[PDB]
Amino acid sequence: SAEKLFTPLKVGAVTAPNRVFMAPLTRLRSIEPGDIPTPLMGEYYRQRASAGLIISEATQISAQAKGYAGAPGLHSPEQIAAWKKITAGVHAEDGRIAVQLWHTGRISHSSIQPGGQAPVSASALNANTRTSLRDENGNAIRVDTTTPRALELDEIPGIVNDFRQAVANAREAGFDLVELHSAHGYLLHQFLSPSSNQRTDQYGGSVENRARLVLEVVDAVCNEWSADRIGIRVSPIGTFQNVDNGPNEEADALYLIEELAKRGIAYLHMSETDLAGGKPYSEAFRQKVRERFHGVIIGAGAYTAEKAEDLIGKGLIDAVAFGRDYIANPDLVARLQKKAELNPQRPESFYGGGAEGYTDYPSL
Ligand SMILES: Cc1cc2nc3c(=O)[nH]c(=O)nc-3n(C[C@H](O)[C@H](O)[C@H](O)COP(=O)(O)O)c2cc1C
Repeated sequence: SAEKLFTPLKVGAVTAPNRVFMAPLTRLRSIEPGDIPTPLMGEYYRQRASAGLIISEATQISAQAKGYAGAPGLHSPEQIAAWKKITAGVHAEDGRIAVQLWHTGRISHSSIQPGGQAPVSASALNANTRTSLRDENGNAIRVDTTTPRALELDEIPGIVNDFRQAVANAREAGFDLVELHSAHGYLLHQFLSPSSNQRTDQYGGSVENRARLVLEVVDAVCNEWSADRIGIRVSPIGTFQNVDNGPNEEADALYLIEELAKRGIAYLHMSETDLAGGKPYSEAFRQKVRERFHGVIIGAGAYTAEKAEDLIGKGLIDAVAFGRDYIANPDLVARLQKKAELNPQRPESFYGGGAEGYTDYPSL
C-alpha cells in the first residue's frame, strides 16, 4: 500500500492522482517517411494511462531536430493529427500525458537531416558516439554521429521559435503539459555544458551565457502557452552522451534552477544519472534544489518505490518517474500499490521493432 506514492499531486494546470510517473522513453517505432506516431504507439500509451502522469518519448520540434530514425515529430500536420488520437486515447482512460520536446543537436546523422546535411550544435565538435538509424528492412541499427555545424548567432532565434511553435502544436494536439528536453547531451544540454560549448559569443563561456538559450526557450514557451503547462528535464550532475557538466556542475545547476524558478513553471524533472553509473545526489544538494524551485520536483534514475517514498517523505521530491519498469509493466501503479511482482524486462526490444516487447507486457 505504501504511504504517499499513491496520493494526489497538483502539477501545474493538472492534478495527478498518484506520484508514480512514466518517464519519457524513446522506443523508435514511428512511421517513416513522416516520423508519424502510430496506432500501435497509441495502444502502448493507453495501456499505461493509470500513471499519475505519462511523459512521452522525446519528440522532434522540427525536422532539423531529428537525430534518431523512428523518433516522432510534432511539427507537421500529419504528426499533429496522429498525436491527437494518442492523447485522446489516454484521456479516454482518464490519464494525463505530457510531450517531451527535443532537438538532438549533434547526436544525429546527416542521412536523416533535411537535405542530408550536417546536424547543428553549439560548436563544431563531434559527439564521438552513435545514434540509431534504420536499415533497408526497417530494423534499428547503430551509426557513428556526424560532426555538427556550429549554429550561427542569427540562427538561434529560429531555434527558439521552433520550440515555441512545437508547444503551440502540442497544445492543439491535446497534450496536458510539455517537457523541454534539456538533458542527456541533446541540443539544450550541448549549450549548457562547457565541454560541448566553446562559443565566444553570448551563448558560450559563463554559466549565464551557457544557460541563455534554454532560458530564452523557457520564456518563449511560457508566453506561447502558460507557465503552468511547462515542465523541463535536466541532467545537471554527471556525464551523459559524452557531454560533461563542467567542473562547477553543482553551482551551475543551482544557478539554472533559480532562473527556472523565476518563470513559475509546472515542474523540474531531474534525471539523476544516465543508464551507466553515476554519483548519487546528496540530501544536501537535494535540499538546495528544493529551496530554489517552487513547483513540482520529479526524481528519476534507477528509483525503487522505497527510495521514492523515502525522498517524498523527506519533502525533497514530489514524484518519481520510472522508465524501464514502465516499459515492462503497463499497470505499474497497481503493481506497486499491491506489492505485486513485475514482468521481467526484455531490453533487446526497447528500441525499434513492433508490438513484441512493446504492447506485449501483460497487466495483472
Ligand atoms: C529505452 C529507453 C529510452 C529512453 N528515452 C528517453 C527519452 O526519450 N527522453 C529522456 O529524457 N530520457 C530517456 N530515457 C531515460 C529514462 O527517462 C529514465 O530516466 C531512465 O531509464 C532511468 O530510469 P529507470 O531506471 O526507471 O529506467 C530512456 C531510457 C531507456 C531505457
